[PDB]
Amino acid sequence: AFEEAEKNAPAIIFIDELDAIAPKREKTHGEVERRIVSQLLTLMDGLKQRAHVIVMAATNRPNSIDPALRRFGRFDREVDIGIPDATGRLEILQIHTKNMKLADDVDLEQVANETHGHVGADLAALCSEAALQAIRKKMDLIDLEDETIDAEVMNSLAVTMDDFRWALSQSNPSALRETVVEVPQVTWEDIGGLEDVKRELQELVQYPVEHPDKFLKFGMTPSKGVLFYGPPGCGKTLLAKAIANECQANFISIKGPELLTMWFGESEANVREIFDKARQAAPCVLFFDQLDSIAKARGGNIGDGGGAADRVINQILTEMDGMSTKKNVFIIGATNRPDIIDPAILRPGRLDQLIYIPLPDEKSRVAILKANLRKSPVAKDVDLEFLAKMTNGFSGADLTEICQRACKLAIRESIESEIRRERERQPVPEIRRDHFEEAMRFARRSVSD
Amino acid sequence: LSTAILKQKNRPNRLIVDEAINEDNSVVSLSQPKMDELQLFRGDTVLLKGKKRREAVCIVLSDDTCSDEKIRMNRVVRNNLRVRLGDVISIQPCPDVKYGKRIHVLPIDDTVEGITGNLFEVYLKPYFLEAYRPIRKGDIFLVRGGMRAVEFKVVETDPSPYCIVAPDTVIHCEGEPIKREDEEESLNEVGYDDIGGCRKQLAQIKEMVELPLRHPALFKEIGVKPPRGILLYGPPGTGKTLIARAVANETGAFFFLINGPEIMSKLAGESESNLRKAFEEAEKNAPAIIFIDELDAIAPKREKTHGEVERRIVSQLLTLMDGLKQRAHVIVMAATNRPNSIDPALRRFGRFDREVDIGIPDATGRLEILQIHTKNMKLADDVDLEQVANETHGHVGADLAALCSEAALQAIRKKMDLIDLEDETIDAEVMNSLAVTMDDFRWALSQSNPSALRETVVEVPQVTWEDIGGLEDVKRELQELVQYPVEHPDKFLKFGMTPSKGVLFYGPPGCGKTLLAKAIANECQANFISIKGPELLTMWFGESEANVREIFDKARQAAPCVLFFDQLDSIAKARGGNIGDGGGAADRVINQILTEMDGMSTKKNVFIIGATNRPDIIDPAILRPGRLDQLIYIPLPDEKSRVAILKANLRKSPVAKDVDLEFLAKMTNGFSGADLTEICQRACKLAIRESIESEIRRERERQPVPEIRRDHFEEAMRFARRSVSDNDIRKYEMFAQTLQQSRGFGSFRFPS
Amino acid sequence: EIGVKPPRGILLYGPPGTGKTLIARAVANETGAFFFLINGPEIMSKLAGESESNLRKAFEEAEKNAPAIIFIDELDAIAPKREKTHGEVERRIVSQLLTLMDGLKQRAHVIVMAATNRPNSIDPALRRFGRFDREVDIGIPDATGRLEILQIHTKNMKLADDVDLEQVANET
Ligand SMILES: Nc1ncnc2c1ncn2[C@@H]1O[C@H](COP(=O)(O)OP(=O)(O)OP(=O)(O)O)[C@@H](O)[C@H]1O
Ligand SMILES: Nc1ncnc2c1ncn2[C@@H]1O[C@H](COP(=O)(O)OP(=O)(O)OP(=O)(O)O)[C@@H](O)[C@H]1O
Ligand SMILES: Nc1ncnc2c1ncn2[C@@H]1O[C@H](COP(=O)(O)OP(=O)(O)OP(=O)(O)O)[C@@H](O)[C@H]1O
Ligand SMILES: Nc1ncnc2c1ncn2[C@@H]1O[C@H](COP(=O)(O)OP(=O)(O)OP(=O)(O)O)[C@@H](O)[C@H]1O
Ligand SMILES: [Mg+2]
Ligand SMILES: [Mg+2]
Ligand SMILES: [Mg+2]
Ligand SMILES: [Mg+2]
Repeated sequence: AFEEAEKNAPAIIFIDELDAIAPKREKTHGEVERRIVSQLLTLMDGLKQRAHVIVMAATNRPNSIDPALRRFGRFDREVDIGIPDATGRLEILQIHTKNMKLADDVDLEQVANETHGHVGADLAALCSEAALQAIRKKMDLIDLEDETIDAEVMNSLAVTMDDFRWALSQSNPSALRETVVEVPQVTWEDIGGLEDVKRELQELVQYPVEHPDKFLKFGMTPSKGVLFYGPPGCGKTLLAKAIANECQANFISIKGPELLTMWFGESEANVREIFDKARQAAPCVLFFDQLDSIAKARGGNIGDGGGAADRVINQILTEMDGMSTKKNVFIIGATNRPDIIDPAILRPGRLDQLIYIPLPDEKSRVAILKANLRKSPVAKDVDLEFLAKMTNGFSGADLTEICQRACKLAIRESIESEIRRERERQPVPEIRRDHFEEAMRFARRSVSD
Repeated sequence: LSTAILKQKNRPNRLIVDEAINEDNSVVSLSQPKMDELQLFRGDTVLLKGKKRREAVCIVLSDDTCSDEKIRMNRVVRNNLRVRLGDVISIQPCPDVKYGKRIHVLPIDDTVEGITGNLFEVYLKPYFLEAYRPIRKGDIFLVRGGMRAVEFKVVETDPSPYCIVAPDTVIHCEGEPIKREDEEESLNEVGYDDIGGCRKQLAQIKEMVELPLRHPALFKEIGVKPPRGILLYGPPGTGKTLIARAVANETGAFFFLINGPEIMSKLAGESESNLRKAFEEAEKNAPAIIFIDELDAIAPKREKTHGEVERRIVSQLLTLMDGLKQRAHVIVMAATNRPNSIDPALRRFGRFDREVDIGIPDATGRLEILQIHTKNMKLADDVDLEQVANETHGHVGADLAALCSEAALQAIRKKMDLIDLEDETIDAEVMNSLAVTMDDFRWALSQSNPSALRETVVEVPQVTWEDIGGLEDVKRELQELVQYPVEHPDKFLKFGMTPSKGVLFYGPPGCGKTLLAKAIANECQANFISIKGPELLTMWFGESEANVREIFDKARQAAPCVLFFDQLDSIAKARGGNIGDGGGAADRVINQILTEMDGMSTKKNVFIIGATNRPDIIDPAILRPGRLDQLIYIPLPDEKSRVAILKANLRKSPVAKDVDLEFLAKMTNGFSGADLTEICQRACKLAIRESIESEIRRERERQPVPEIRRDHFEEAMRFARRSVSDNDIRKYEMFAQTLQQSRGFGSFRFPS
Repeated sequence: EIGVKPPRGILLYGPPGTGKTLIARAVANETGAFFFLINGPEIMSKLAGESESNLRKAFEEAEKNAPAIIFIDELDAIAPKREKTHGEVERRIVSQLLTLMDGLKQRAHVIVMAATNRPNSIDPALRRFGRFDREVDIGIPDATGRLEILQIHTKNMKLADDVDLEQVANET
């Protein structure tokens, strides 16, 4: 290959999947592959004396390339083809959609603004999905079993803005495809109270991406860490769900102990790759549920057991320091046992902001009771103010289970009435005060003082 | 929209296939109004559409009996078209129909057995003499005569594929007979109809594969490239390979099959060569479909893989699917059980852009699967498939097939008295009498169990709700808990509230918690997974949480499922109090459970039940509503409950009438249920001892106790003791009192 | 006539010594079907792609002669869980077995029998209906069962009159 490159000059050599042919020599366990890596190094050295031949390589994994290949004189210039920003996404959309039969109503700038982490292949996926939806709209008139299509239907073919809206609802970045979970539909008015915390979260998620200019003007680097700590059942995971559904920033939701693996070094590799795929999709929100599972007080693991927990937390602190300020990755940690958390992760620069989710107050309890019953037919005689008054120490989960007990009693009564009517053959339009009274009789406080 | 591709839209041409009273193999009869709509004259040649890329040509006729929406057809044409009665087929005139220059026909191997006369002379020569019968390749027509009627199949038609039989046309029976097994296999080819459930998934598959080949003009007009890659992922037995067979059987494109490990070869660089040859062969035939079965075998993560050959194969696949040279009209499909094991680079838009999730069917889905499976089987009138669909809770479709096979096997078993293994043949009367009945399906349902739960299955001592005494409110509450979200979901939707899905039983030892669990496991209509507390824990790092996650995943797959933790305080304890425990492995397990019961993932229909002797040490976060919503206290029985317990233990045992259970219940105060059972068992033992001594005395004399009496109970009572002391009672009552005082009021009344 | 395909998979599990291989031998000698024996570890080889080839040739030879019975003794050695195993050759041999038992091309008349001491080590996909139709449990014999075993064993040997196999069955 290098000979044929030399014979015909000037020439370009393209090596696709470089990490496939050139892994680390010390990692490789095969003689032939080590010989091949050495051959590549020698051929770069020979290329140095070559006049008109330039080699270009592409790799998904920059790290897997042998560090000697990254040394000066061999692949001297490295170009990082990062994810596009909003203007770049608009340019890609305009280039792709030159041949397509776009309608007049569609404007590409909105579509560019909507997408966050798409890398240019996801945009093509979005365009194809929208075209497929447009074709689906015409499949009532024309059937698949049919052999020919009328020319009028063919002229009817066009992509509207409804199609791009459908595709944007369906779309998802390829990197996040590995780690996606079905999150229940939760909106900001579903959460009762905590208005200050809602506004703070909206600010901290929206300001650095929307207006970095103010932060650079005042010389303040924005805080990229939040810690949620409070009693059980107060709404940390609920706020995470709301941020996932509503906010326009990618969400990576992870349980705590899911990173850990018995093999040596796998847990650190998982931490590195999760932070990596968080960077690739910025602006992204990385939510650590049950943070005390991973970050515990150092030295206990070394004292008893393998001790890999200490190396995991060291790796997490390293990756937290590594990410740049300009990059939009916001890290949220939720915990209901804040005391066992390693103080190193609370040190300034990492999880700077600490938000305490308090046990709800009277107005908070009123808001919670209103929010829970918004979708349920409830009699006007039901007084939520009295329920908030009586439940002084109840948390949000307790109020929810009170309402669920009322609903279950209503269901039971309806089933009894239905069985009575069926038996005589061979009621409850809404939850009343009786159901709430019985549910309150079954109520109990989840969190002690 | 999504299901629009599946709908037939009631096009006028499609007509209901109907039995033809007098039509022959090569003619069809239609109503006069339909022909007037179709402008089809009598005796005209038409082309008939069929399933699985099957077509045949027949002479249209006029029939008065035939309906407007129906077409009267012979069994021969249905066999040619692979269409059952009632299927809709389009009828169109054959264009440029020509007389057959020469036709070659081959009879079936089974029929030619026992035919002394020549097949051509006895059958072919008179039938094809002035027949003027249009035929097509692959058509099998039955010919009468001889000792057995011989089916004849025209393998070759000149001109292909449409021709007219003429007397001057040459007919010959030369050649190997057509194998009966081959014809049966051609009959049993699955299509899109054999797939049950997952209508949206089937629609998406058809949009990916069927639509571009049928109508490339649509995509060219809209100017986009249709998706080229499909990944089918789901738990085993849901039907990914069945969809692959359906696509292979009824598509016009070239189908090339790659099985995962089959690529590997001993020589260096031979696996990459195998992949390249496969893709090159697909590209040679232009519109092609490549199905890579068991993709996770040959596409692991490149970071995780330690072998150079495997990583080189993955990179070869990546460059084949996307590179400098793009595929020219080649569709690539893959089916994997473990979608996450695939390398992330393959899951990009270029290569595997559409991932179609074949999931566990719901009740209507498995009813549809059952109808598809049993349309071929012989069934009686008493069999009701709605019941069988409602009972089978977590079955995926392979399990429903297992249920059908078990019912058929039982039906055959019922006739072992008549049938003989030694005899070489069986009577035809028995064959007529043999049919699957509802009792066979009931027995199969008794045996049946989901394949996912085969590993976590345990024999249960077969308790029933009547064996438990007392605890009536707890019984009714558990029955409501399991039954309401399953049998009455529309009520919850109307009230717009999700059910509570957690219960904790705590109380003194021997009071009836594991007994309630056994009753639920035996009776209720929900799958049961039973977990001993410390069974999940493992010495390896990170493995314990893996076991917890796997068990919760199994519970989610087989929903509605009940998950029972026999000793919850072993696995869920207050965090941070363990000096050793590895590297806080117990705390990590507790965190994993906390995340699984209530986390980001949407709630499914899984009920967690836990039992504990010491509810104080259990982590406070576990007891929060949303995880173990309802705490139920199983107290020491009072007098009425003690009467009920004594009656429930003694219902099978023959006891004398003079025994007064009310007096026993009155005297025994503070006795747990286990204590009363021990009293009954001791009385039984004393009776057995008395019987043994009487028998020994009788045997000695040669060379009693029909029922348990009051003296045995008196001895058993003098041996009796109280198992649970007053300190234990006090501490349980203290936990209950803490909860009651936390309530803030025994009674709550709204103001007037 | 009944309209279903007969079951084509069997798994025999039980503690060591119960008689799984004895049942395999009895079925092999008593049936008019081509019997092929596969031992678990006998399949695997150092070279890449040779163990899968051994499985393919075994199933191909079974396909050529019909009806056939394949007995994979110590299946737990050849088919561990793909989640747990780290080595690639084990995962690929499990996948090859899966695709051979039930794939796009289905075995028409091959019946696969397998004996394993520990059934839970088997890959959960193999325990599915299509692959291993049902699992037969060869358990510890009862008193009457062990008396029958004693009578079968002792018919060949010479036995004096005083021997009482009833009591010998009672004591064990
Ligand atoms: N402020 C609130 N408004 C509405 N619902 C609430 C509120 N607080 C709690 N809930 C209800 O309780 C649950 C929220 O619990 P969540 O998962 O947010 O708690 P958490 O703070 O993460 O606690 P844990 O320590 O138990 O994990 C939901 O079922 C929700 O309906
Ligand atoms: N939707 C369905 N309708 C009818 N039968 C079905 C359906 N899905 C599966 N089956 C039955 O299950 C078997 C096909 O299962 P299949 O081979 O497709 O599973 P799979 O998803 O490939 O599993 P594995 O993970 O083991 O590869 C056949 O017996 C078929 O009758
Ligand atoms: N209410 C009851 N009715 C009938 N039998 C009962 C009752 N309560 C206990 N028993 C008897 O108790 C025995 C089993 O006790 P069980 O398994 O219910 O105890 P447990 O509460 O789970 O205790 P442990 O603390 O030991 O786990 C059986 O013999 C059963 O008959
Ligand atoms: N049911 C039985 N009836 C008669 N003899 C038996 C029976 N079970 C076992 N044996 C005797 O015990 C011997 C050992 O049994 P066998 O080789 O079948 O064990 P196994 O269960 O297959 O063991 P492994 O764990 O090694 O696979 C047999 O050769 C036979 O002599
Ligand atoms: Mg939470
Ligand atoms: Mg499969
Ligand atoms: Mg118990
Ligand atoms: Mg053996």
